Amino acid sequence: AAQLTQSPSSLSASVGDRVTITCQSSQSVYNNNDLAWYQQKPGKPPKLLIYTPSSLTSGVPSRFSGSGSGTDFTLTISSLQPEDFATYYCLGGYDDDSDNAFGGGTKVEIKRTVAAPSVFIFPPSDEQLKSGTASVVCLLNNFYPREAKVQWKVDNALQSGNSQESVTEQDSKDSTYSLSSTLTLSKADYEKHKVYACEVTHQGLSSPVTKSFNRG
Amino acid sequence: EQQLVESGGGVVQPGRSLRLSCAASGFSFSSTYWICWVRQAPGKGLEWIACIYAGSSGNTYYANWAKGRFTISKDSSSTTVFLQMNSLRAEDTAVYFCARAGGAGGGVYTLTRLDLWGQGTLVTVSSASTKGPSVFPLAPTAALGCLVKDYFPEPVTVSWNSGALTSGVHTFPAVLQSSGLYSLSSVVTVPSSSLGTQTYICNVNHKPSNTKVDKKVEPK
Amino acid sequence: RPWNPPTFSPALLVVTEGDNATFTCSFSNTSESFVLNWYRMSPSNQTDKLAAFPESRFRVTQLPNGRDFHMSVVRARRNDSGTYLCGAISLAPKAQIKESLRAELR
Repeated sequence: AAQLTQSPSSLSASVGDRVTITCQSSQSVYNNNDLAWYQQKPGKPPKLLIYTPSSLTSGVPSRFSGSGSGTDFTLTISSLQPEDFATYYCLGGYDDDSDNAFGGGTKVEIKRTVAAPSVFIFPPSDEQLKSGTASVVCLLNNFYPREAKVQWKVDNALQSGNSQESVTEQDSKDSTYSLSSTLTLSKADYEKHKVYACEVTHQGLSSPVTKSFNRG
Repeated sequence: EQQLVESGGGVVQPGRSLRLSCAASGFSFSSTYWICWVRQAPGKGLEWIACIYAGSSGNTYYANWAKGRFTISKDSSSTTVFLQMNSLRAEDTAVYFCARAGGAGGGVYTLTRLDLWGQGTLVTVSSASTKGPSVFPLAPTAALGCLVKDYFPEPVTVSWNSGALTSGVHTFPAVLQSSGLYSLSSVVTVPSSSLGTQTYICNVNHKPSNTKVDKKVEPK
Repeated sequence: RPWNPPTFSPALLVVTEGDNATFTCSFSNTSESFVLNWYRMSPSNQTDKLAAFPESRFRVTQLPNGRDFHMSVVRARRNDSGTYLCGAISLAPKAQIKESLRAELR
């Protein structure tokens, strides 16, 4: 009944930095080093970087190094290169292979300057309106860091439970993030009100920004 | 060359079962190899499922959470490993990789040394019907895009101007609505002056329903 | 010796052409569910198997102690001079492979 805890959940670093990801096992791994570190990139199968028990001939770059014994293990990247920004997973084995499990993963992201988002509101389309459903989309474009909050307001009434959102992966060119939040309402409820606004709060804004429209 | 190819994924209904296959090629099921199964739910991390020992004894190794609900086996006439997934539930919606551990010359090998990986296959445990999306315009440096709504299952392709427009394009990860259907949005940032001059079409492709939609976006 | 791996002696076995060459792989089976392999190890660093404890000029014969094994090449040849090793494949209670350090033949 082993659990492997990976710290930190995510870290932002710059090219050339020295990063350290750690993995801690509730019980000691088999022969105190049966632990492996894996790298995964979005859309891609994982790849084995370090096998703690033996040195690898895979062609893993030398800057990657594994360390530790018993329950605490560390992955170290001496000089972070652009090709390293990914998620790293530790895999521990025990006396009973039934206890083998992965860690939670550490997402290593690129550190850049603070960039405020560009907010855009999109009302629902007259095509969708015929179907008795109105989807209102608020777009937050090219912002860093990733932490941002979107607040839907309908005639200054805070919306709750009727919106979903997702974030793109870090852009290769500018290292920013983008967020799309969709407010879903029925045509009957969409026509009960006039002002539709999304209030965006982000580190790069002096005060929150509100992008709105009137249903007319 | 060594290769593992997963197959047999797709839609499965809650409570039903599904068998996955892992076609190995370029190597033989020698005395030094184990074929394993690792899954990854959308956005979540890696989860080890089971392994089977290639070779005579065919020993099986299961993860505790998977014992009793999963069954791993191999084909006797070929070089294939199966994963029977019984009593499937929404939490099981994931991409299923098959990996390989073992070999000769690397000193020590354990089941934590997975050095050969397939591309994985997507399994969607849901009682929803396979449906093509409804592409909706997000009409307008200006921002415009397409709303790809109410499709099942994953995935969906979106391009702009048949691939000619790539810069400033952000296609977002899909969301799972309460209806069991997926919705996503793709957007593009373009110069404001080009709105009258340039035509913008999004090309949405959903193979599971064989639905290709091309929808021009216009200021209203 | 970390992980308690098998051994492979002598480190340098020298034999004339014609007579036999006998390495000895030593593996104490904690598990009692194991399979030995006997490898030849090309300068390409590629590992080719020649025999096994669960069984040709290449023989693997278990000695009385059960921990030691003989690995004999009968009618050895000049093109048999090279580097060798043995590996232990345990299946239960823990799935693992533990391989000895390479020894040379001349």
